[PDB]
Amino acid sequence: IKKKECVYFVESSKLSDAGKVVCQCGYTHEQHLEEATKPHTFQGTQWDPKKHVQEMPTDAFGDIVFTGLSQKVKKYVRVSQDTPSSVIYHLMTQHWGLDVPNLLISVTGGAKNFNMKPRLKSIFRRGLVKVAQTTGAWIITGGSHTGVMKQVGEAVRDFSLSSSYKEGELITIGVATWGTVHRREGLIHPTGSFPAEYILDEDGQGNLTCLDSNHSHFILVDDGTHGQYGVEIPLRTRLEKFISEQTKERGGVAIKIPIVCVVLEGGPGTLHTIDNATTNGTPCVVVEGSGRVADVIAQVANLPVSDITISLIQQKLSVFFQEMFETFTESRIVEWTKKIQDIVRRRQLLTVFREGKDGQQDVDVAILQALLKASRSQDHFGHENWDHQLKLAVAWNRVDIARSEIFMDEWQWKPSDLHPTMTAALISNKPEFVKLFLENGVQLKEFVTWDTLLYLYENLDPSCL
Amino acid sequence: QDHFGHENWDHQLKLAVAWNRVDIARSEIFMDEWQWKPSDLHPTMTAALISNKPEFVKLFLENGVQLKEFVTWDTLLYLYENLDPSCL
Amino acid sequence: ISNKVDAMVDLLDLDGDSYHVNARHLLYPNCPVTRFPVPNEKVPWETEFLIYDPPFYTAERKDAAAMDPMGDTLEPLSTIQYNVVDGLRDRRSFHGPYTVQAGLPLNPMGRTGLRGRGSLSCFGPNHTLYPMVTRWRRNEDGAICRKSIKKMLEVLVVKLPLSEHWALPGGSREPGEMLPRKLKRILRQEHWPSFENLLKCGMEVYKGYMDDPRNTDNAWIETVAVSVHFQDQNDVELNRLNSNLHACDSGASIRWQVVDRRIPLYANHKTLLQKAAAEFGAHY
Amino acid sequence: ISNKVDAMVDLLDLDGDSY
Ligand SMILES: Nc1ncnc2c1nc(-c1ccccc1)n2[C@H]1C[C@H](O)[C@@H](COP(=O)(O)OP(=O)(O)OC[C@H]2O[C@@H](O)[C@@H](O)[C@@H]2O)O1
Repeated sequence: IKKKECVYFVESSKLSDAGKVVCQCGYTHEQHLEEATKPHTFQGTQWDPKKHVQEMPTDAFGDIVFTGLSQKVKKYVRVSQDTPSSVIYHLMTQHWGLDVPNLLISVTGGAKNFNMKPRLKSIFRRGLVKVAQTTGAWIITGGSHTGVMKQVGEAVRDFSLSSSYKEGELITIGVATWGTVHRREGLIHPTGSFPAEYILDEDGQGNLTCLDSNHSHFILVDDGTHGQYGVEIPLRTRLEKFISEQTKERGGVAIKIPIVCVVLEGGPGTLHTIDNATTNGTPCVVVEGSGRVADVIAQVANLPVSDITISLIQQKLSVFFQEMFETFTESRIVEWTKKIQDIVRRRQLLTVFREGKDGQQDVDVAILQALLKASRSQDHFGHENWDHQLKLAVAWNRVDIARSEIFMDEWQWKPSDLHPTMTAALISNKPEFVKLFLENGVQLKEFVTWDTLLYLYENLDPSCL
Repeated sequence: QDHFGHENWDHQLKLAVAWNRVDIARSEIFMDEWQWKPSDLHPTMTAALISNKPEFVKLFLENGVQLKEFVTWDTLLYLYENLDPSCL
Repeated sequence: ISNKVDAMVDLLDLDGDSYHVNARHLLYPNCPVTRFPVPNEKVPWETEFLIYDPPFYTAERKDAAAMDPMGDTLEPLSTIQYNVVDGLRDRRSFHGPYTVQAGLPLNPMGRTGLRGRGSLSCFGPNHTLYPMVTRWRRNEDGAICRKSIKKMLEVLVVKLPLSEHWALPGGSREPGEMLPRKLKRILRQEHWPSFENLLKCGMEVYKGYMDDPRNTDNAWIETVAVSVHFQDQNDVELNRLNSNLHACDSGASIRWQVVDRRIPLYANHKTLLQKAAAEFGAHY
Repeated sequence: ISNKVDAMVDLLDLDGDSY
């Protein structure tokens, strides 16, 4: 049952690889995840990871429930690094039952635990849930139970157990590392239809990490290694690039699935992700004050390109990792200056969620301002951008935005241009958009044609009598 | 106060049970990100049940105290020895 | 609506310290002997001015002007000498040569507001060390145990039956000061064997002044910090130095305790542990 | 009235490059 396309990187690690740097007992020697080539291979040479890491059918693919934390089943799967993005997308949709998302919400930041102001908590974890409740979106978190990826899990917990509504299920996809997950043992069973349980132990872990409790689905990537951290990055960007290219069809109008990044406190690796996201043309949002790299960007966001005041402004990394601001490194500071300049240079692709000036509007509204600004700034050959924005607004089911942003602007439009959107709204039963289009002037006596009726009657409610 | 690990949080919860101040017990010692397991609330859950404070019962159920696991045989036996003495 | 208007009626009414401190208390561990107030500015007499007068008090137990069981005295008695090594009492300072201006010594780190030594059995700076033994806080396997990203230590501390705190095994050199580097508390608490051999090659954390609550204006405790650290999980030495625990002082509890800024240790012990937890990148 | 008091509870929280 589809245990043959999803493979996992496994190979003996102590063929010949010592160092020794992490002596402990050995480099994951016999009676460990290393089990296949325990007899004598040819030489071993230098490990040099083209010493063939076997891709055999996966042994960790099932349904996981947390023993004494929650009681709802959760799906997971062990995935190799070289797995094509299309295979994972097919697995997530066709066999996990997930509907095609209307929006991707990438949540990045720092793994280290932290706290913010209670007002910021109460606004962020109340807006992030509502961004998804209305839209039917996906939340690609960081996986495990520490930091930004733990706070989003807390946000989902603050909803799915207080206002436990089946209508509008929260879909959070956890992408983490196999080899970093702590208790992956007792979770390996090559016939995986089992509802095994996870002992959520945060105390036992050393240089490892446990999975977060509140996550609808889990995706684990590995190279057959132990303790490595930078392995899930080049399968998250690759997956997101493909999901963004994938398209939705629905009733009458077809859209291109958008994507957004939501940052928080982050280290050197969050800044690089922010840079790589904006280069590909994906808008990102920064909150007004919680964290090392986020707050630097928030403060330098309206200034023109005149920088390297960063030597002073980087004090917000209060712990001063590598022991102070002048002694991070001259090379790393001069590298971060270029990155900050690059981020600030794309005005359209970047927005900052200034607390006092934008939270009263909402966080929801700014998190949809990012996508609309990106679509407006995209090159479109004339008029295509407005209709694409309307198509997105139909799927958002956000009539307030669809009005206040793409009908309060004075672009040229004829009432006939709304007919393909009018049909989609009628099929999807959104009377609020019907009212908006009638206010803007869609004359039904002219809109309702013979072919329009014929098409409408082929899209009745299948559950109707 | 010096407390050797985790004792301070449970002492604060014990004080909050007696305060009958659910707003403080929430906003101060549950809005802070300390490590806690739902099993750790069982001695406090029993005190709240005995003292008839449904507002703390709601708070602990929100935080995730699963009754199906909390209610043990010994817990029932202890609970039935602390009925309301004025009850029929 | 009635509950929200109440939420609105209330909404519209909105229109350097580095001198020794633990020694400048108000009281002293025993008897009234209340000290003389000395604000922060007036602690160094080197560049400050008088108009103070401390309440002279000495030796607290037997004979203020004799203290024969404790050995010395200066009661217009030249006799004593505050330099080099002398007889069994070092009387030196790890902060340079201090001042014998008034005939009696003076604690260089500031004027803490008294005249005679309380309990310290010598007007000269008493010498003591606190060897802390630390292990890497192993969990059920090697692993280590990081708090957030930094590693965690475990020190050995002892709680005396009547004492209300925990203390690193310390002491003060008993019959003689040139005699074993094998402090009295550990001797009473451990069957002395090769802890000396282990300590002699230990790393020196803090040579300096201890902010004891028993400094008056003289007879001030300075200390040296030796920190032997164990790396492996069992070792002949870890298993031996766990099996060599006799103690048996009717309640004296020696349990391995994790390091943090919330240990019931004395303040000076806590700051010494802070100093010792920075050489190895510990948590604290 | 209930929808307008909600509109008021939220209203009172407002306190070279050429290379
Ligand atoms: N899953 C993870 N991945 C990467 N390091 C992780 C991690 N769990 C932990 C972790 C382990 C024990 C306890 C608490 C936390 N650590 C550690 C090791 C690292 O040296 C350090 C720097 O902290 P950082 O804040 O400097 O981190 P980055 O800025 O590089 O990005 C963070 C990632 O989260 C994603 O959403 C992406 O955004 C980005 O890959 O924490």
